[PDB]
Amino acid sequence: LFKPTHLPISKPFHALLANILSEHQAEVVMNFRDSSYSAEDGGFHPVEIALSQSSDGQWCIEYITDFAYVFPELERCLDFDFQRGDFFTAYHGWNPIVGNRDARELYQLWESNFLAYVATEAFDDISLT
Repeated sequence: LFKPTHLPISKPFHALLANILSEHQAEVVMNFRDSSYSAEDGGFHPVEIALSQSSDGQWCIEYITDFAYVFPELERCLDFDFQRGDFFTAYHGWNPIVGNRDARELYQLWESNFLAYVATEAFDDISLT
């Protein structure tokens, strides 16, 4: 139903995505928010994920962005941009994803964390647009 990218996106992550699509279905942007998250209380970083519906029928993950407070505003914190083939961190800057090992480990850790947060209902506000 989703395929494919150069990062090891998990079956559980596809299942989360798949679930939220059809839950709403009965080009798309998902937002995950912890309404309590503040600049010096902490909480869980908001996450945005973008998907578009392919020509052949199956969905494509466009990008994944995790935002955090950095006078504080929300800045991209981690970004995995599949459309463009780049990832971002405030430390790493922009680097290509393909055969890149920092990208892989960073993504696996990010995704394991995010899936834990979701499964324990860390986000009181999940919207689809």
